[PDB]
Amino acid sequence: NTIQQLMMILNSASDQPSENLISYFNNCTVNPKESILKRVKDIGYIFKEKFAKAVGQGCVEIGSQRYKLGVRLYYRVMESMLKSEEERLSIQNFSKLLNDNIFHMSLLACALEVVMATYSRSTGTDLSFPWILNVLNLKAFDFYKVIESFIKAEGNLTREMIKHLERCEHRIMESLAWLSDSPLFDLIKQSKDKSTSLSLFYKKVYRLAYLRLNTLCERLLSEHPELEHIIWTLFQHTLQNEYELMRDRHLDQIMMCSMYGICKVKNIDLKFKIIVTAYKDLPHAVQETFKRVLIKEEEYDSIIVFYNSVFMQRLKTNILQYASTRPPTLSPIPHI
Amino acid sequence: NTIQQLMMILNSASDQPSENLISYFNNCTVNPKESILKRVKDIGYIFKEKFAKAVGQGCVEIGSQRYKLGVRLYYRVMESMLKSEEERLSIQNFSKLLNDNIFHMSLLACALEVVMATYSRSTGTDLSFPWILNVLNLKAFDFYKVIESFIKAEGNLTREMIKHLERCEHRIMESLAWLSDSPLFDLIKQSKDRKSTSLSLFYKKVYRLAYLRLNTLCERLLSEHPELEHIIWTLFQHTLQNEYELMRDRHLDQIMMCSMYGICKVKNIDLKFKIIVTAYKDLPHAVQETFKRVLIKEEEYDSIIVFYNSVFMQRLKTNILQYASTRPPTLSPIPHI
Amino acid sequence: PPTLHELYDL
Amino acid sequence: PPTLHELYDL
Amino acid sequence: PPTLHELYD
Repeated sequence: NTIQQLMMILNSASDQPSENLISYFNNCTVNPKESILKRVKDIGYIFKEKFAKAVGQGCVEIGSQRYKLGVRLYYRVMESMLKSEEERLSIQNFSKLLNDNIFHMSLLACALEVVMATYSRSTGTDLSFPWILNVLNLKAFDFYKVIESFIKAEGNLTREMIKHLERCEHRIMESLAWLSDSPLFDLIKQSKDKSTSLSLFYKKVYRLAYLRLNTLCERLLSEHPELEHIIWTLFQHTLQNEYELMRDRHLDQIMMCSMYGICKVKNIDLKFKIIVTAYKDLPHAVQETFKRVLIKEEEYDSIIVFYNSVFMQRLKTNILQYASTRPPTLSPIPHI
Repeated sequence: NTIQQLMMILNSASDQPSENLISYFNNCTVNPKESILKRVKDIGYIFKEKFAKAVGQGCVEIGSQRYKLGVRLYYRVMESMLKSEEERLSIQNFSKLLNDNIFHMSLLACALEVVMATYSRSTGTDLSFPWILNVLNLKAFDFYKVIESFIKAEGNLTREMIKHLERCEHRIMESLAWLSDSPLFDLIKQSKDRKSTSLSLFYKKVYRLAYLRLNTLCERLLSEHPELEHIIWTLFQHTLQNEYELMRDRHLDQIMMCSMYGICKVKNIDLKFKIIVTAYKDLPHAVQETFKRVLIKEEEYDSIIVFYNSVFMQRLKTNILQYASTRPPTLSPIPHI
Repeated sequence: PPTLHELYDL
Repeated sequence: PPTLHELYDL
Repeated sequence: PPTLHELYD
């Protein structure tokens, strides 16, 4: 499928919910129809004004039209998702979901992302992710929740559109979901003091983390095959139990520090310069990820300063356990 | 307290959160600061455009300044409320609350209500409650949650402002919270299917209002049958608690009058609906539509007698027969104050 | 007047 | 994908 | 190891 095919579909589509959608709304314990219609209208105000600020004051009506295409995609996918959910569970139990402002904002943001990214490929100014999050005052972690389901729900997405949304998901998983403003930390706290969404998120993070670790270990540690499982064990425990280390930081920073730490206690010579040089070969790796790492307050410095001052501060005794007579029980490898 | 005193305070107030407020934000597990600032800016877009739609295209800047005054009151009250919460609990545990979009929208709407109602007294188009609910896409039940706390938090409100917000609260409790779009029904369902401190608080407020209104009508109508009030209250209370779907898109007072009418029928006491209805109109804020136009089925409306016979009784026939039984149900406690 | 924790089921 | 019920702790 | 610290960079 092609850009033109999807865009034809959207240009032909209705601005209002279908009768099927309205049926779903009317079957809810709390009727969400008016909230949903008003939310679409209100966000229209905000979107078109922020679009004109970004692109030029003469572009308000272009922004309006692009918003309308986004809304049409949002209604299509919403109906598809609801149909799927009803089929899978054999019941409609949609009131809590459909009255959730955050579900609607995430779904609309994802629809708008597909539209913004498609226009931003062609032309001036790049309105691709994460621009839409700031426009909508939406957190990355919330946007994340709809991506896989959105992809499944819109069979007319191009391979390029799907790849883009997958790239967005990865950026959320690796850093955006771990910013200090992320609902993720309240969800962790709720569980640590329980959440199916927390479990699903962590499962996805583990798979991404492990795959990236594996690539680095296959390049750097070919001679020492036993190391990968041990590094994975430090890495996984750190993500699970020392999650505050991820706050305002990046998955790959924890990855490289875990690699360095284990090799260090295993008496294996692997300086950061070597890890870092191999790291910048990873598919989407940027140098800033090891050159600019949060230390304490507003203070940023290299990954080495982070390792020496924060990472080891917190984990020195945990790392030493791996070389002791009783090493910690090794973490299972995430499958797939 | 005077209008001018409050408005002077707001005109001198900062547009931004205070250092104290920012400290509360920074102490949260999830930092709410950027959400809070952006929400204020975004809702400003929506507000000033809907204000101009309501009052005239030349009034955008006036709408903008009135919005600013509301935001200033919002920050004032938010800081007061948080200081109070911290004092009462001896701890800051504010992350879930401060990252709740609905808390902020309710608090902002209440601040804007004070502003809109104050300007709408004087000059004109009336932008008093419930106008702000529609502007903000906010449900009545959510707005309700902040009212009492707001009043406590702003010592510079006039008696008139306080009375107006209390009237808003009563309107929410009697009908707006029971509309089919109201989150109330999901809260009830959650509790019935499985707990909610907010649900309990709301019901205890509704019970007081319901009882006080019932007590008035009973004093006037059933003074020579004094035992009936407690029995009618029992039906009324059990209906609100266990047959809450009767309230959906209906009015607390319709359930009240039908409870009175039904118990009298089963206890073989006259009391025509004409008599009930004529006394009803003497209640402080009572309106005739409340008994003339009552939802029956779908979107068919008819008189309160038609509602009693085709809907109320249909649901409660078996329950009422128990009140003329040899072993009636235990009578519901009278609400405190 | 109830706590905000009560009002928001926290 | 997971159900929407799972994704929203419903 | 004598130290877990990275003495480089």
